[PDB]
Amino acid sequence: ATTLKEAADGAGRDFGFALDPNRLSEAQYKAIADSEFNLVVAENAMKWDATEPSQNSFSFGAGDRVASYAADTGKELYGHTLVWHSQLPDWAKNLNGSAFESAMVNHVTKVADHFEGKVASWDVVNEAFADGGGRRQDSAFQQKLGNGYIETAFRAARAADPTAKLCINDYNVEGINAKSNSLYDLVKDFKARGVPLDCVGFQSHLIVGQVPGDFRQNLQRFADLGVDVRITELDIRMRTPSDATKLATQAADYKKVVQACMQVTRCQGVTVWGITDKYSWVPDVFPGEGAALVWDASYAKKPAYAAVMEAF
Repeated sequence: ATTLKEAADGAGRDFGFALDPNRLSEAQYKAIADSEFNLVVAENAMKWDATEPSQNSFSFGAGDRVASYAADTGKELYGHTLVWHSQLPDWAKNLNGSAFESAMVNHVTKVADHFEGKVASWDVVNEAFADGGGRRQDSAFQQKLGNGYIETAFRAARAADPTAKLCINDYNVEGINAKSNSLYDLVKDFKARGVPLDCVGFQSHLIVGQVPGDFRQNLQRFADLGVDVRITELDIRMRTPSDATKLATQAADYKKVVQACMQVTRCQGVTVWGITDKYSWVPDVFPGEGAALVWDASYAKKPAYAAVMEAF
């Protein structure tokens, strides 16, 4: 296979990337985007603030731009994301109880309905759990609606789009711990009670050299629940600058993550959170860290590239 797309295709898996529509006008970006991936997700175009900036006033331009790109290039489209505490416009954080619940179901209904038949899978609820187990406390959704909002969101979504795979996504749930254990409990319950839920995504925003040794095991127990699992926002950061050893260990980490997926028959594939290091979100959140992606700031393939390819 000359490309990761070919490597992923032959393995019958998705290998996607987080698209920023505004960069399709940069020749090298588009070239890599068209050649190496078979799945695409909007980095920001499909979030609450980008879609409903004012109550009941939807803006689908950027979202449609990403969906058009997927359709024109023949890539699978992954939807990100319906319900998420971050990037919630102020009007929403300003509604209470009932009023707030209607805004939520309505937002879930419109966005899902608008992309029906285009979006194959949706991150219906993103980051619901707290690190260390339990529910996220700083979530407006949790605070105003309590524990039942997750269920409301998924039922509203299945009803607006009867065939999209509905997933719950989170980070720091890659290995067995109190957070993934709480997630495990939720899936098991939903499944048993018949709540529509089809897949579980593991963000995998990892640190170089610190890839969970029980990643495969964790993935596997979730699949056993009769649900599909996917690696959703993969990037393995390091303290900048990088160097031979760091790149070499990062390459090794990328290989481990992809192999973990390849070993669980129900792992749909992996989506990396971007294409090039120059546009990576990492430096803006984790000051001092970076060099997390498969391509450097000069669109040069890093050792991780051949790693991913060997893993598939």
